[PDB]
Amino acid sequence: PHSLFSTDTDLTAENLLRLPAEFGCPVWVYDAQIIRRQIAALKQFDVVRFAQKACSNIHILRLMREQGVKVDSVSLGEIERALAAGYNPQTHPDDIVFTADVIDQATLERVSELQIPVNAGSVDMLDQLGQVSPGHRVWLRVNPGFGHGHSQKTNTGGENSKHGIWYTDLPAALDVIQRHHLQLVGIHMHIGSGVDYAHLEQVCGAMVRQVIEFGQDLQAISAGGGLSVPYQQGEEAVDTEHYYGLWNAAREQIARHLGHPVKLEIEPGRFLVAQSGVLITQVRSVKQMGSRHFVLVDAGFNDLMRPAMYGSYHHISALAADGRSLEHAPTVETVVAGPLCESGDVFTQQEGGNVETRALPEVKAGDYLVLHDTGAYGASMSSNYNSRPLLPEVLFDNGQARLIRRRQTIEELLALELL
Amino acid sequence: PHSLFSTDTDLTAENLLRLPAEFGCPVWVYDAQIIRRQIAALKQFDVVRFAQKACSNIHILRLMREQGVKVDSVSLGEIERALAAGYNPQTHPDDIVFTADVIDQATLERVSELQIPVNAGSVDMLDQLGQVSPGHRVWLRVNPGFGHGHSQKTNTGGENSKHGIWYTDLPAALDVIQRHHLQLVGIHMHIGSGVDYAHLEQVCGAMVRQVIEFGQDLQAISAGGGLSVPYQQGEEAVDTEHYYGLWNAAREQIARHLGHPVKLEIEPGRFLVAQSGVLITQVRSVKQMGSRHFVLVDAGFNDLMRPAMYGSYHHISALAADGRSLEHAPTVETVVAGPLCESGDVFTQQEGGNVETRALPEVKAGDYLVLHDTGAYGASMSSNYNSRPLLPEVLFDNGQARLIRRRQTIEELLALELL
Ligand SMILES: *Cc1c(COP(=O)(O)O)cnc(C)c1O
Ligand SMILES: *Cc1c(COP(=O)(O)O)cnc(C)c1O
Ligand SMILES: N[C@@H](CCCC[NH3+])C(=O)O
Ligand SMILES: N[C@@H](CCCC[NH3+])C(=O)O
Repeated sequence: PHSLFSTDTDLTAENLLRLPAEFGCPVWVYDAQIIRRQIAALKQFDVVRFAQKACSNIHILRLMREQGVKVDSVSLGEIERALAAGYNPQTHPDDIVFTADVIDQATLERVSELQIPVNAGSVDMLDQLGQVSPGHRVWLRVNPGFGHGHSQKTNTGGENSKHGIWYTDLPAALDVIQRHHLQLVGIHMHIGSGVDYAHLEQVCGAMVRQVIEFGQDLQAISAGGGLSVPYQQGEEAVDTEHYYGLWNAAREQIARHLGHPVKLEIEPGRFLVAQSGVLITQVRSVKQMGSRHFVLVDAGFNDLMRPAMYGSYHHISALAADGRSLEHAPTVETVVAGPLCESGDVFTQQEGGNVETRALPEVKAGDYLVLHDTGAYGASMSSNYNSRPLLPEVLFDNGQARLIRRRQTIEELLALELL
Repeated sequence: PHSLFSTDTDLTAENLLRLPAEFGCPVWVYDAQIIRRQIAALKQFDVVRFAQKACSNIHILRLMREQGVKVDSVSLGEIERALAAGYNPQTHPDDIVFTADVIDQATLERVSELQIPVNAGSVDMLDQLGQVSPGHRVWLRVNPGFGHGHSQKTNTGGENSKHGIWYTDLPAALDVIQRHHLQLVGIHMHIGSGVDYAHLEQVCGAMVRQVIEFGQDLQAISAGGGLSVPYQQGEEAVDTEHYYGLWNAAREQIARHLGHPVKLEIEPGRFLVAQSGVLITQVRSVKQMGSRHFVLVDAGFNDLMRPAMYGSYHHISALAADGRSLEHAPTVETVVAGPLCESGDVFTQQEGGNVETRALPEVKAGDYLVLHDTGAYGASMSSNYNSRPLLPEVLFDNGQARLIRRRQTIEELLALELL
């Protein structure tokens, strides 16, 4: 992550300390210039299609669109978000793609009505779309027979994944395409390689193989997402030129097979937005539990779910309430936890649930903690567990912080029940 | 769980098949008479205080109150929910207790204003309350030095838990009580024993020991929650008389020490409400992935989080769309998964993430699946991940189904961003 004192960005110690007083706490903060920087790193690709499930605020989608980035929707709600951010299927038919393994009635009606291209991840879904919208423009998401990581576990590919059309089911997919006269626009894979370039080349090689074997004309291919970001000190950042090298080479073999140019999309979520965001939360209780030193804040797993759900590491900094630097202060092994009435509400824990400590300055109630690199799958995963409201979101653009989401209210949630 | 054909309750195969057509899908369904039955099983206790974080709908809180059950709030949102359900601190001061390890400014103002008794789980929180509301009526949540289950992991007790005042910090708690003239109402523990009666007796014994050592007068003690329910075929249900035997014995030793009657609360969440609820979801895509048979529905981990988060088992039944019984139909080992664009969106997985199968009738798109025993920590944990809206909730009371929560809308979530 970034240092709050080194800061070239707007995410400095001084800027962050003042935010809670103005906008409330806890609160999500993003730096627009960090998103623009991530977008620029993928300028070689023909299309950068943001996976908006990583960070869906409509103002951040507007910023993507401003920069020429298109958008992937995985639900009806995300379609409406893309439309509110100014994407427009009537004038630009490929600015929104609807991607999923399933499609429901309302979404079928919406994609048919607006003619939003559909990336189908199951043969059934392709058939349901085709039956109500003959000749629809589609993509095929293919599961190439393998995923990433432990392969017994829930996966983005392989047999223990729900995602995409199994590669040997392609002929049946073609029958459905032919039955409803569907128009094949492209073939897509989303597996995710991070910085494992050998794995990435297997995905690239599988796309070439499968596209060529399928033997259908198409206009584009997609590399999917899965670019990693270094959440921890010293980890390696993605080399985008290397990603481009490998996927462009795959696109070129395909284009040569087809006898015409083939567009190349990349569909990052995390890479574009993770490092741009932080979460500011106030220390409320500090206590000793046997040999553990506990620091409890006012944000919990309903706000940032990653650590509780996956054991995700997020760098943590402390900000003194009075503003004195804690840059060189002595540290104490600290367990950081939330306000929820649930045992799993601990930000410093490993995959599997083991509690762990973090070297941190010795804060007191009133001080703040900053959780770094929460731009991706932070606010987007939030829940209302413990009847806690969606937090406010703030966007920095060259020194100026602006509210891009107001705090949700308990009244708005009760309105659902006061019928 | 219950059989959809054996059904004495309203949760039958016929009743459930019709619900989605009337109220939408997916949808949470509860049977009021099952909650009343669970409440009746704890009639020996002086007070049954519902942990509303297990199932917070205000109509279900109203039903609790109707039955003489009081309520525990763990956030400001839950306080407002209790007030909307008709609980009233002005006339009945102990009908709502605010319980947590942390307290924020807005909650401090609300509990001071309404004089809602506070169950403090950190010395800092007790001090913050006392400073703004001298003489407030409080409980002390004590961590007795041990939890339940793997003790390296995030816990309800022990040193790897954020919950409650460490038992050796009691003297400091007393200093704070004395400084602000706080009025000690009771002492509480929430560890959770399920059907492990030997562990339960350790908790009971710790409460006696700690209350007597602390040496302060009080009016009540609480056993906390943690009564288990048998999610799987053949598991053992709680013996409430056994729970009462052990806690009443602890209450009696304490009452004898104090020289006057001491009230006994129990604070169940899951036990009261889990088996009363189901989740109905439609099959949308059925596919073969290598050697796995996948059945994807329209509800996902944002709706029911348990399996993805913990590997929780929830019984699954299938309902044919045309209504023919699938009671004796042949089964196929099936992996059941959701619509989300996330690999972890699989309902049939073990703790740790391993995909597993479930013997189920061979459904097709259009058929429905029922997830059993989702009354507790189902709707209450829901999120808006993938821009998916909170689901509708339906309450059965003697054969009649009524809407107790309308489906949230994407417009209501966008209203937070259209400033
Ligand atoms: C989540 C998702 C992505 C984004 O994945 P990241 O790791 O955030 O880049 C891209 N494409 C699809 C189809 C997805 O579901
Ligand atoms: C969650 C919680 C409960 C309820 O636990 P269950 O297992 O659902 O009975 C009771 N008391 C407190 C203080 C809680 O946080
Ligand atoms: N959410 C947890 C319940 C924790 C309750 C602790 N008070 C579960 O579903 O098992
Ligand atoms: N929620 C997951 C991201 C999954 C993205 C898959 N398209 C995480 O925070 O790591």
